[PDB]
Amino acid sequence: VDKPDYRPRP
Amino acid sequence: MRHLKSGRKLNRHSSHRLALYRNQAKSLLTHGRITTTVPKAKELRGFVDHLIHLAKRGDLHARRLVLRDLQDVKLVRKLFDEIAPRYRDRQGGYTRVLKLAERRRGDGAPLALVELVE
Amino acid sequence: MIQPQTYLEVADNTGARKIMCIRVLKGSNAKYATVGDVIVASVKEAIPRGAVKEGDVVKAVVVRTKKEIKRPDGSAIRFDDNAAVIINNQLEPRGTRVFGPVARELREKGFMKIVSLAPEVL
Amino acid sequence: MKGILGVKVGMTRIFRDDRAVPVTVILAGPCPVVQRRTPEKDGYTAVQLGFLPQNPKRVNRPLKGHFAKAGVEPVRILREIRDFNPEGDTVTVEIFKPGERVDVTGTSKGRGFAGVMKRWNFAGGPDSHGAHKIHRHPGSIGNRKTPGRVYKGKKMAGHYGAERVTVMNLEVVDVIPEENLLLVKGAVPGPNGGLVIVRETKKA
Amino acid sequence: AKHPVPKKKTSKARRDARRSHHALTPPTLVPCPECKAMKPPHTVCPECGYYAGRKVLEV
Amino acid sequence: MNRGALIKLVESRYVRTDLPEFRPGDTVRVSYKVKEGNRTRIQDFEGIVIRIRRNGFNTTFTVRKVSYGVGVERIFPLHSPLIQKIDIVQRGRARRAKLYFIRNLSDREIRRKLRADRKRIDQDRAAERAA
RNA sequence: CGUGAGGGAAAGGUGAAAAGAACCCCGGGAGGGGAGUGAAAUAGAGCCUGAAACCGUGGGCUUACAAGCAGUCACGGCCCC
RNA sequence: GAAUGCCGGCAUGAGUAACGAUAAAGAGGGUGAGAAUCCCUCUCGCCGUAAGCCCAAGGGUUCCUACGCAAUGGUCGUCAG
RNA sequence: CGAUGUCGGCUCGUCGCAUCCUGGGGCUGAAGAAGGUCCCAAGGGUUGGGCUGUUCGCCCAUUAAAGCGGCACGCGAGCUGGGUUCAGAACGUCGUGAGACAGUUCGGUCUCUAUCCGCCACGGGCGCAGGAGGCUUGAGGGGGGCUCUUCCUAGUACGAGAGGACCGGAAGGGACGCACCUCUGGUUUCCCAGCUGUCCCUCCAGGGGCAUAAGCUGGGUAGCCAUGUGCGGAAGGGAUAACCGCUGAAAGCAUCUAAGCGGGAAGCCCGCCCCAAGAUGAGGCCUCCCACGGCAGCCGGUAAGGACCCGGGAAGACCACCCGGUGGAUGGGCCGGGGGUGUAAGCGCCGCGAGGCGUUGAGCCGACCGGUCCCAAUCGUCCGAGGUCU
Ligand SMILES: [Mg+2]
Ligand SMILES: [Mg+2]
Ligand SMILES: [Mg+2]
Ligand SMILES: [Mg+2]
Ligand SMILES: [Mg+2]
Ligand SMILES: [Mg+2]
Ligand SMILES: [Mg+2]
Ligand SMILES: [Mg+2]
Ligand SMILES: [Mg+2]
Ligand SMILES: [Mg+2]
Ligand SMILES: [Mg+2]
Ligand SMILES: [Mg+2]
Ligand SMILES: [Mg+2]
Ligand SMILES: [Mg+2]
Ligand SMILES: [Mg+2]
Ligand SMILES: [Mg+2]
Ligand SMILES: [Mg+2]
Ligand SMILES: [Mg+2]
Ligand SMILES: [Mg+2]
Ligand SMILES: [Mg+2]
Ligand SMILES: [Mg+2]
Ligand SMILES: [Mg+2]
Ligand SMILES: [Mg+2]
Ligand SMILES: [Mg+2]
Ligand SMILES: [Mg+2]
Ligand SMILES: [Mg+2]
Ligand SMILES: [Mg+2]
Ligand SMILES: [Mg+2]
Ligand SMILES: [Mg+2]
Ligand SMILES: [Mg+2]
Ligand SMILES: [Mg+2]
Ligand SMILES: [Mg+2]
Ligand SMILES: [Mg+2]
Ligand SMILES: [Mg+2]
Ligand SMILES: [Mg+2]
Ligand SMILES: [Mg+2]
Ligand SMILES: [Mg+2]
Ligand SMILES: [Mg+2]
Ligand SMILES: [Mg+2]
Ligand SMILES: [Mg+2]
Ligand SMILES: [Mg+2]
Ligand SMILES: [Mg+2]
Ligand SMILES: [Mg+2]
Ligand SMILES: [Mg+2]
Ligand SMILES: [Mg+2]
Ligand SMILES: [Mg+2]
Ligand SMILES: [Mg+2]
Ligand SMILES: [Mg+2]
Ligand SMILES: [Mg+2]
Ligand SMILES: [Mg+2]
Ligand SMILES: [Mg+2]
Ligand SMILES: [Mg+2]
Ligand SMILES: [Mg+2]
Ligand SMILES: [Mg+2]
Ligand SMILES: [Mg+2]
Ligand SMILES: [Mg+2]
Ligand SMILES: [Mg+2]
Ligand SMILES: [Mg+2]
Ligand SMILES: [Mg+2]
Ligand SMILES: [Mg+2]
Ligand SMILES: [Mg+2]
Ligand SMILES: [Mg+2]
Ligand SMILES: [Mg+2]
Ligand SMILES: [Mg+2]
Ligand SMILES: [Mg+2]
Ligand SMILES: [Mg+2]
Ligand SMILES: [Mg+2]
Ligand SMILES: [Mg+2]
Ligand SMILES: [Mg+2]
Ligand SMILES: [Mg+2]
Ligand SMILES: [Mg+2]
Ligand SMILES: [Mg+2]
Ligand SMILES: [Mg+2]
Ligand SMILES: [Mg+2]
Ligand SMILES: [Mg+2]
Ligand SMILES: [Mg+2]
Ligand SMILES: [Mg+2]
Ligand SMILES: [Mg+2]
Ligand SMILES: [Mg+2]
Ligand SMILES: [Mg+2]
Ligand SMILES: [Mg+2]
Ligand SMILES: [Mg+2]
Ligand SMILES: [Mg+2]
Ligand SMILES: [Mg+2]
Ligand SMILES: [Mg+2]
Ligand SMILES: [Mg+2]
Ligand SMILES: [Mg+2]
Ligand SMILES: [Mg+2]
Ligand SMILES: [Mg+2]
Ligand SMILES: [Mg+2]
Ligand SMILES: [Mg+2]
Ligand SMILES: [Mg+2]
Ligand SMILES: [Mg+2]
Ligand SMILES: [Mg+2]
Ligand SMILES: [Mg+2]
Ligand SMILES: [Mg+2]
Ligand SMILES: [Mg+2]
Ligand SMILES: [Mg+2]
Ligand SMILES: [Mg+2]
Ligand SMILES: [Mg+2]
Ligand SMILES: [Mg+2]
Ligand SMILES: [Mg+2]
Ligand SMILES: [Mg+2]
Ligand SMILES: [Mg+2]
Ligand SMILES: [Mg+2]
Ligand SMILES: [Mg+2]
Ligand SMILES: [Mg+2]
Ligand SMILES: [Mg+2]
Ligand SMILES: [Mg+2]
Ligand SMILES: [Mg+2]
Ligand SMILES: [Mg+2]
Ligand SMILES: [Mg+2]
Ligand SMILES: [Mg+2]
Ligand SMILES: [Mg+2]
Ligand SMILES: [Mg+2]
Ligand SMILES: [Mg+2]
Ligand SMILES: [Mg+2]
Ligand SMILES: [Mg+2]
Ligand SMILES: [Mg+2]
Ligand SMILES: [Mg+2]
Ligand SMILES: [Mg+2]
Ligand SMILES: [Mg+2]
Ligand SMILES: [Mg+2]
Ligand SMILES: [Mg+2]
Ligand SMILES: [Mg+2]
Ligand SMILES: [Mg+2]
Ligand SMILES: [Mg+2]
Ligand SMILES: [Mg+2]
Ligand SMILES: [Mg+2]
Ligand SMILES: [Mg+2]
Ligand SMILES: [Mg+2]
Ligand SMILES: [Mg+2]
Ligand SMILES: [Mg+2]
Ligand SMILES: [Mg+2]
Ligand SMILES: [Mg+2]
Ligand SMILES: [Mg+2]
Ligand SMILES: [Mg+2]
Ligand SMILES: [Mg+2]
Ligand SMILES: [Mg+2]
Ligand SMILES: [Mg+2]
Ligand SMILES: [Mg+2]
Ligand SMILES: [Mg+2]
Ligand SMILES: [Mg+2]
Ligand SMILES: [Mg+2]
Ligand SMILES: [Mg+2]
Ligand SMILES: [Mg+2]
Ligand SMILES: [Mg+2]
Ligand SMILES: [Mg+2]
Ligand SMILES: [Mg+2]
Ligand SMILES: [Mg+2]
Ligand SMILES: [Mg+2]
Ligand SMILES: [Mg+2]
Ligand SMILES: [Mg+2]
Ligand SMILES: [Mg+2]
Ligand SMILES: [Mg+2]
Ligand SMILES: [Mg+2]
Ligand SMILES: [Mg+2]
Ligand SMILES: [Mg+2]
Ligand SMILES: [Mg+2]
Ligand SMILES: [Mg+2]
Ligand SMILES: [Mg+2]
Ligand SMILES: [Mg+2]
Ligand SMILES: [Mg+2]
Ligand SMILES: [Mg+2]
Ligand SMILES: [Mg+2]
Ligand SMILES: [Mg+2]
Ligand SMILES: [Mg+2]
Ligand SMILES: [Mg+2]
Ligand SMILES: [Mg+2]
Ligand SMILES: [Mg+2]
Ligand SMILES: [Mg+2]
Ligand SMILES: [Mg+2]
Ligand SMILES: [Mg+2]
Ligand SMILES: [Mg+2]
Ligand SMILES: [Mg+2]
Ligand SMILES: [Mg+2]
Ligand SMILES: [Mg+2]
Ligand SMILES: [Mg+2]
Ligand SMILES: [Mg+2]
Ligand SMILES: [Mg+2]
Ligand SMILES: [Mg+2]
Ligand SMILES: [Mg+2]
Ligand SMILES: [Mg+2]
Ligand SMILES: [Mg+2]
Ligand SMILES: [Mg+2]
Ligand SMILES: [Mg+2]
Ligand SMILES: [Mg+2]
Ligand SMILES: [Mg+2]
Ligand SMILES: [Mg+2]
Ligand SMILES: [Mg+2]
Ligand SMILES: [Mg+2]
Ligand SMILES: [Mg+2]
Ligand SMILES: [Mg+2]
Ligand SMILES: [Mg+2]
Ligand SMILES: [Mg+2]
Ligand SMILES: [Mg+2]
Ligand SMILES: [Mg+2]
Ligand SMILES: [Mg+2]
Ligand SMILES: [Mg+2]
Ligand SMILES: [Mg+2]
Ligand SMILES: [Mg+2]
Ligand SMILES: [Mg+2]
Ligand SMILES: [Mg+2]
Ligand SMILES: [Zn+2]
Repeated sequence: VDKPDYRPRP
Repeated sequence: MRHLKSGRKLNRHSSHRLALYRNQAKSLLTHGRITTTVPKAKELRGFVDHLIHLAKRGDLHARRLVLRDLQDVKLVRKLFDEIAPRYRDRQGGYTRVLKLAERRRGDGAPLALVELVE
Repeated sequence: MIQPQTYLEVADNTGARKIMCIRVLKGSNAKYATVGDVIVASVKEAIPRGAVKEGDVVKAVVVRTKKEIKRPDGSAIRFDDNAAVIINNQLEPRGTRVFGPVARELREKGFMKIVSLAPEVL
Repeated sequence: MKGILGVKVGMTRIFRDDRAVPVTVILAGPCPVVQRRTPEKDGYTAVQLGFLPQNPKRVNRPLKGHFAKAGVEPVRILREIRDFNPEGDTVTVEIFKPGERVDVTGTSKGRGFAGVMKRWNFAGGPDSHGAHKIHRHPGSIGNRKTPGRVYKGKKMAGHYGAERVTVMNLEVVDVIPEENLLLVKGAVPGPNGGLVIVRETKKA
Repeated sequence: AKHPVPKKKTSKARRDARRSHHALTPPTLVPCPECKAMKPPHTVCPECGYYAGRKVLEV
Repeated sequence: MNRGALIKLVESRYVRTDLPEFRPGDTVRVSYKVKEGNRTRIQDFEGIVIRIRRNGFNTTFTVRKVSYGVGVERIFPLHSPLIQKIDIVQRGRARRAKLYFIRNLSDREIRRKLRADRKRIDQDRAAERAA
């Protein structure tokens, strides 16, 4: 299920 | 795996290993005795033995073969005229390898002498 | 060793020239078809006004292959191409001649009609 | 439950009814029985067999005693066959007739430290499309916090081969008693020269 | 990778337990039968130059 | 023990000496026992031998021919009981042990690369002078 | 250190007196061991005192079927006064 | 006793990663307390629109010779910017 | 919130069972074959492809089947990075604007080093009351566990016909697994040949280096290998599930049950294969040494035996394992065979010549199968019982 990134990429 | 494979690699690619043996042959055939590391000595035996055996054959063919590896025309002549003759009746085993007792300081490498036999 | 995507020459006169395997009909999950096996195929190239036409999904029996088949007598045979004869659901050629040799293996597998029409059987 | 010790000599094929039969040739005879294990004495039943003659110069004193008590000249290998009790004081290939089916046990060839693709036929990683230094790696080895550990027995890299392997139900193709040869159809664990055990098969 | 790193300092007991296998074994030496000086077996004696009963090298 | 000798020993019962010598390049006809229905018959396979792998009793040789437009290669054990006879039909002179390169050559091109081995032909005729 | 404006450290103590260790020994040297100086030299210049973390040698007790915030209470064994 | 405190010292990771282009080394002789590593010779390999040569910047004695090897040199060192 | 990396994919599994298939079964509006429905059953199996970032889904071609879920929507110190969340840019749209959107569009930095636990492998130590060399028992554990088609029975039972069996018996497959290398098919860094440029040896001829860490090309032994070969899943015994009974009261009938007995699954236990006595509950058998000196203890020399060292090994990262150490075939050489290459150099002949022909299946020649003491495994050293008590 697509849900949004809660963290950004490192 | 290495199952029944013959040949050291001595941490050299193909052309360097070959040069290593030829240069070692020229040196050994030249001085009669040299010192190296044990494993290099152990591979020199065969490499040189074949060249001596070829010298025992004496033909022109044999000379031209020996000259692929040894290249020095005088050196071969020494091999053919002085060396091969002392082994007319010896059947292989023209070289001997004896291990030295002292390791090399800078790297602890074990040494051995390799020499042409009596 | 025919597999989905493999192109085969068609060695009959159905008018199909080239078929591309899309399935090997040998059980649930076979990786390869060899001589005597039945594939399902797409017709990728045919000549005008034959029985079959480009686009058709047909069945064909593989009749010679470039990977060599081995035999119980210790020999093996190998052909220069991979070829199949197009058949109907009862293993009978939909064509009426078959060109080039075919592998004897076809016979023991009940492709008599094809084996007989073949100029040579090796 | 007959059995015998022997060495794998090598493979070829023979022709039998217009058929190529791939075979491994085993030198089997002759095996002096050197101890019998008995229910009274030992708690079970079997035959310690010896095989290939040994230089007495190399046989220590405890071994010599064991051989002596059998009136058996020293031999390089001792191995038992279970639930076998030959009438003779010597076992030879004759205990097998062509047609019989056997199980052969060998020590398999040693692959040493094996990766996961050779040991377990893992699929490894892509060779392109971005795979980064993982072409022969195993992938995941677990879940997350539950269970937080790796299963005992998880297939991983490590030593592989030089193991006891028993291939089963091989046909006896021929037996050449005059040379102590047993010809078994198919393949037998281990290298040529390796020791093997040939038993009556347990399949029906 | 994500840069692994020790989670706790290793205790002295643990470090030293790891070195439980670190002891050198002393050189294996045998007497030279000509000059009785200790030396490695299978080597030409560096004291006297002998090996296999004979004079192999100037020492 | 001698493991090599023992294999040769197992193999001796099946070895053949009744077949003619031939080389890569030679054209050869192999008459081969073949099973069909319900009988067995002899089929001849005639072509250039493009390979002979040697391994004593296990040497095999490969013969290539063109049959109704399609190339065919057959691989025969040299000691196979199914070979009835082999007839040398021509001697070709190759410069190579393995002749796979002819798989891509035209019939004209092959004939130009594999000329008649005039020496081994002469040699062949000089035998075939009997008592 | 910073192109520059500018930033900007660490670093004190032999002994009353140099009497700062002639000479010998091992060692290429460094270093040490004797000899000598001094009230004192683990005050010897890497110098007053010389804590602690940390590293070691030697000794006592202990430990390879055991489950641990490492202690605590109890009993027993061994070693010491 | 804690401020991801400040300053200093010393641990852990660990005899671990690494020792900086995969152009490549081998032997004999010399020197020396000590030599894979310094000198010499022969053999081998690499660059050669350079990895050769000459100028300008910048650098500032690094040049040459003698005597040295604590440290600097990613090892060694008798050698050396 | 002094950071619990987030969708999809890959890899690797493991579990649940509300079972997709395969096995067992009751009911059926079950003639048969095929179905429906429920029950038991988690051992195994559960395909390849087009679309899309997709999960999902649709579709093609198959299948016994193409199951659904959990494991931080399992798995980014394991990979990916197509998707969504940064900065660029554009469309639509909203906003005067700067800009904006649970819209669209193209682009866009994913960290060499594992301390602890855990996992795969391998050792070192000590123990297993004398010390040793062998051979073993198997507590316990792991591995495996799939299935189809055809033919016979028989075109029989059943059926107006089409269609079409139970039971029993054969043969042949798919996928998977372990082993193997005879064959087939790879590789084979120098085993052979051919070839170009250049430098060189020595002018010719013949050769050597370099062109890759093989210059290129054609081949290729052993080895390691799959696309190749052999074999495996069982059989069989035991106990069961659902379900079917026998005998049988309570309850004069009936009842598989309350006493008792039977049948009954791919499942369960055994059976097969592998590990396995640190199984500290440290097992057993066979053989060998021996009751040595000085003071259940210490020190010393030995015994059987062991290690060290060496030559090696289809054993191997080191370690370990195995073989051998001159009473020797362990490696190296040499010889013979195999095997590869494919007819060396030199000479003779023919040709103006490039070349050609003969000598010649020549010459060269790794590892394979062997022989042979020519070379080297010289010479040796050190450990190691004296057997506690009822
Ligand atoms: Mg490798
Ligand atoms: Mg070998
Ligand atoms: Mg090797
Ligand atoms: Mg080599
Ligand atoms: Mg090197
Ligand atoms: Mg290296
Ligand atoms: Mg190389
Ligand atoms: Mg080179
Ligand atoms: Mg090169
Ligand atoms: Mg050789
Ligand atoms: Mg030696
Ligand atoms: Mg040594
Ligand atoms: Mg040095
Ligand atoms: Mg169209
Ligand atoms: Mg065994
Ligand atoms: Mg191995
Ligand atoms: Mg792997
Ligand atoms: Mg495997
Ligand atoms: Mg594989
Ligand atoms: Mg894959
Ligand atoms: Mg792959
Ligand atoms: Mg990919
Ligand atoms: Mg990347
Ligand atoms: Mg990569
Ligand atoms: Mg995660
Ligand atoms: Mg847990
Ligand atoms: Mg192992
Ligand atoms: Mg027979
Ligand atoms: Mg083998
Ligand atoms: Mg990472
Ligand atoms: Mg990491
Ligand atoms: Mg990375
Ligand atoms: Mg890692
Ligand atoms: Mg790291
Ligand atoms: Mg940490
Ligand atoms: Mg510490
Ligand atoms: Mg400590
Ligand atoms: Mg530790
Ligand atoms: Mg053989
Ligand atoms: Mg015909
Ligand atoms: Mg600045
Ligand atoms: Mg400045
Ligand atoms: Mg400032
Ligand atoms: Mg300050
Ligand atoms: Mg003062
Ligand atoms: Mg003062
Ligand atoms: Mg002095
Ligand atoms: Mg001095
Ligand atoms: Mg001094
Ligand atoms: Mg001193
Ligand atoms: Mg002093
Ligand atoms: Mg005084
Ligand atoms: Mg006082
Ligand atoms: Mg004091
Ligand atoms: Mg003081
Ligand atoms: Mg101080
Ligand atoms: Mg003071
Ligand atoms: Mg002080
Ligand atoms: Mg102090
Ligand atoms: Mg202190
Ligand atoms: Mg202590
Ligand atoms: Mg316990
Ligand atoms: Mg205890
Ligand atoms: Mg307590
Ligand atoms: Mg109490
Ligand atoms: Mg506080
Ligand atoms: Mg901190
Ligand atoms: Mg900090
Ligand atoms: Mg701080
Ligand atoms: Mg503080
Ligand atoms: Mg601070
Ligand atoms: Mg600090
Ligand atoms: Mg440290
Ligand atoms: Mg280390
Ligand atoms: Mg580490
Ligand atoms: Mg490491
Ligand atoms: Mg590291
Ligand atoms: Mg670095
Ligand atoms: Mg390293
Ligand atoms: Mg460097
Ligand atoms: Mg380097
Ligand atoms: Mg490179
Ligand atoms: Mg020198
Ligand atoms: Mg040096
Ligand atoms: Mg030095
Ligand atoms: Mg030198
Ligand atoms: Mg260097
Ligand atoms: Mg120099
Ligand atoms: Mg260049
Ligand atoms: Mg130039
Ligand atoms: Mg400067
Ligand atoms: Mg200066
Ligand atoms: Mg100058
Ligand atoms: Mg100067
Ligand atoms: Mg200078
Ligand atoms: Mg100087
Ligand atoms: Mg210095
Ligand atoms: Mg220095
Ligand atoms: Mg120095
Ligand atoms: Mg100075
Ligand atoms: Mg330095
Ligand atoms: Mg230095
Ligand atoms: Mg540096
Ligand atoms: Mg000097
Ligand atoms: Mg310098
Ligand atoms: Mg948070
Ligand atoms: Mg935190
Ligand atoms: Mg953090
Ligand atoms: Mg985390
Ligand atoms: Mg994400
Ligand atoms: Mg799952
Ligand atoms: Mg259920
Ligand atoms: Mg069913
Ligand atoms: Mg029915
Ligand atoms: Mg019906
Ligand atoms: Mg039903
Ligand atoms: Mg299941
Ligand atoms: Mg399960
Ligand atoms: Mg499942
Ligand atoms: Mg497409
Ligand atoms: Mg797709
Ligand atoms: Mg999709
Ligand atoms: Mg969708
Ligand atoms: Mg079905
Ligand atoms: Mg699908
Ligand atoms: Mg969720
Ligand atoms: Mg997840
Ligand atoms: Mg999932
Ligand atoms: Mg994830
Ligand atoms: Mg990542
Ligand atoms: Mg992911
Ligand atoms: Mg993770
Ligand atoms: Mg992580
Ligand atoms: Mg993590
Ligand atoms: Mg991975
Ligand atoms: Mg996109
Ligand atoms: Mg989207
Ligand atoms: Mg952007
Ligand atoms: Mg954007
Ligand atoms: Mg736009
Ligand atoms: Mg607009
Ligand atoms: Mg809007
Ligand atoms: Mg507006
Ligand atoms: Mg507007
Ligand atoms: Mg771009
Ligand atoms: Mg985008
Ligand atoms: Mg993106
Ligand atoms: Mg990356
Ligand atoms: Mg660790
Ligand atoms: Mg832990
Ligand atoms: Mg152990
Ligand atoms: Mg151990
Ligand atoms: Mg027992
Ligand atoms: Mg058990
Ligand atoms: Mg246990
Ligand atoms: Mg019928
Ligand atoms: Mg009827
Ligand atoms: Mg089957
Ligand atoms: Mg072979
Ligand atoms: Mg092969
Ligand atoms: Mg083969
Ligand atoms: Mg092949
Ligand atoms: Mg060569
Ligand atoms: Mg070359
Ligand atoms: Mg050239
Ligand atoms: Mg020339
Ligand atoms: Mg050059
Ligand atoms: Mg060059
Ligand atoms: Mg190069
Ligand atoms: Mg190239
Ligand atoms: Mg080319
Ligand atoms: Mg090839
Ligand atoms: Mg090649
Ligand atoms: Mg090969
Ligand atoms: Mg395969
Ligand atoms: Mg059963
Ligand atoms: Mg009833
Ligand atoms: Mg009743
Ligand atoms: Mg009633
Ligand atoms: Mg009852
Ligand atoms: Mg019952
Ligand atoms: Mg019943
Ligand atoms: Mg039952
Ligand atoms: Mg079954
Ligand atoms: Mg066992
Ligand atoms: Mg035990
Ligand atoms: Mg055991
Ligand atoms: Mg227990
Ligand atoms: Mg025991
Ligand atoms: Mg050893
Ligand atoms: Mg070794
Ligand atoms: Mg031994
Ligand atoms: Mg000895
Ligand atoms: Mg030998
Ligand atoms: Mg030999
Ligand atoms: Mg031969
Ligand atoms: Mg040959
Ligand atoms: Mg010729
Ligand atoms: Mg010639
Ligand atoms: Mg002329
Ligand atoms: Mg030969
Ligand atoms: Mg002899
Ligand atoms: Mg000695
Ligand atoms: Zn000496």
